[PDB]
Amino acid sequence: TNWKMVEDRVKKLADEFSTTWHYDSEHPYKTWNYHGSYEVKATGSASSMVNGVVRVLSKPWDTLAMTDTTPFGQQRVFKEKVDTKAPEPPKGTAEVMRVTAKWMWKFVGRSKTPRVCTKEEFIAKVNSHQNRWASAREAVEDPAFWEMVDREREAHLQGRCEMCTYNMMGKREKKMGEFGKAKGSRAIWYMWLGSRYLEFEALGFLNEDHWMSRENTLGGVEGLGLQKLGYVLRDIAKNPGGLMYADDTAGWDTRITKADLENESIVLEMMTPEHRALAEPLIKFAYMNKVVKVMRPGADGITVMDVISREDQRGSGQVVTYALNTFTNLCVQLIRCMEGEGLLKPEEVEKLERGKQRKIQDWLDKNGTERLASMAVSGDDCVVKPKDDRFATALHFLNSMSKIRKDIPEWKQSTGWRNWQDVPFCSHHFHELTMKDGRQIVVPCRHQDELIGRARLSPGSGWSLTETACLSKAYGQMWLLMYFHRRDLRLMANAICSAVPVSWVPTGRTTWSIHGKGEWMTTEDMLRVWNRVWIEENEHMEDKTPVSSWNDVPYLGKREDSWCGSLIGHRARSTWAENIYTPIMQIRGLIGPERYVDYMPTL
Ligand SMILES: [Zn+2]
Ligand SMILES: [Zn+2]
Repeated sequence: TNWKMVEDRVKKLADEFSTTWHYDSEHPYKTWNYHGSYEVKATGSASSMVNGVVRVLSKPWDTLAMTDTTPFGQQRVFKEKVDTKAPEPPKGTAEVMRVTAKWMWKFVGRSKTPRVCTKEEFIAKVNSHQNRWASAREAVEDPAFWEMVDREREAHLQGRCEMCTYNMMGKREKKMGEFGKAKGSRAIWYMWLGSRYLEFEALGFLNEDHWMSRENTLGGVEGLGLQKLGYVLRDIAKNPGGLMYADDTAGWDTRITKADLENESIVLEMMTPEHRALAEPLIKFAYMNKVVKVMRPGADGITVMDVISREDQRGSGQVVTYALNTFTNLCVQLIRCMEGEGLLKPEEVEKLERGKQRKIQDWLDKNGTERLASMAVSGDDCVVKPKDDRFATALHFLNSMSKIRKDIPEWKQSTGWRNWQDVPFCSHHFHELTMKDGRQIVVPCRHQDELIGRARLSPGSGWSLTETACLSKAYGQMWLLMYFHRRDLRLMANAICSAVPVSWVPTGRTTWSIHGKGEWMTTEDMLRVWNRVWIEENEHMEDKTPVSSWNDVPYLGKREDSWCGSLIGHRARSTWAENIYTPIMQIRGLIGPERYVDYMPTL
């Protein structure tokens, strides 16, 4: 019965594709109300090409379905993950969420004030990493494009919305898990570029002004690269409290309740009316009443496009998806801390006690800063060090908020970690190492099979040798900067760089995490970049003496490296390393004549 909100958007699609627009009574949508369907050509594929460069240089890992833009792929993820409704919080829980959100918004806005983002900033982003136009940069250079933005912006000021419709492109696996980089059914969403700017214009200040940064929220890690994250966990462990907990919420984006949207939407109260006049219509029309285009398999070998709507979820493609998820997750963990400390009873979920609203405010006013400082929240990933170990059994308000934990019974006690180095965070754990010179360094680490698996695969077909070589070099230089402590990766990274020409600039996408800042994507010597990253820019390195050679860069212990998937000690690797020059030359022959550098002697 939300037809009025989504009336204009559906009709525009229906009118534009009226020659094929129709109604399909056999649609499988359950939690989405279905409007109509029109025919489209099949877009995308399920072909994941193997990286020949990485393949020949990782022969022992030959023993070691990924990204489905196919219309069959889009429907499968929608049927299993997207098409669901998270239960709304009860009355008592909602007040707790509302009080926490108000306190957090006032806290995160203590020094920063909301502002409107200009098109010049948006033009800066598109130039720095389509139906009529064929390029994003070409569109922003067209005055006709900005007219479409203006007319749609005028509609928002008039209380209307016509073009802010989402596109369900398909699936992109969330994690690289068991092996081969295959885990997670994450849904990727695309939206029109004009709507992207209007969203950026109204809510871009959350990202551009770093509202979720650690110096602002005290619990967020926004803007911190993977190198900085390790020291954060060690610093949290220095604080008093109990064990460290890192619980994943299964389908977090699909479990964003309508109360969560409302609680995040009270930032408009901190904005100027002129700014609110632009942001208020957008949140109501784009987030709170979505219009989504999904391809569905059809009969006679034809593909069809559906138009549907809902009210609650998070689009996962919203420009402030990460920032809003960090805000709500920080609120969720703070609420669970209150239940663990006895402030919130399991019965107060249905109805809060008499004075337990100002008392919650009192607890946040006193313990909010201290509790947040012992948290590390990146989107839906979280690490919390609570006051005591009663936090493990404080599952009532957590499950009431539909933030059900992943791969665990609903009411089974959560288990914490005794050593901060074992705590998972952003698909990584962190090891503490002592260098040859005696200095200590905290490094990110994850199972080696996951790292090799993603490099071996390339998105789509039609890859040239030059393109797939630069992507391989990007993986190799990334390994040297982040995973230098892994013996197999360091040897394999040099092998790629020895096989790939020196002058070639690395390209491609080697990481999906927002914490991958791509310092490895330069042609500068990685040893020089390594000194800048881990010594010069390292706030936890008082002694700024630079490292003079790669041999001074430490490895993990053979016990800790073997535990995390290294193939040292196996006969297969011993042969692989001894004869590593043979695969290097084969790639050089295939590429052709060029200038190269041999990096094996540096090992
Ligand atoms: Zn709109
Ligand atoms: Zn490890």
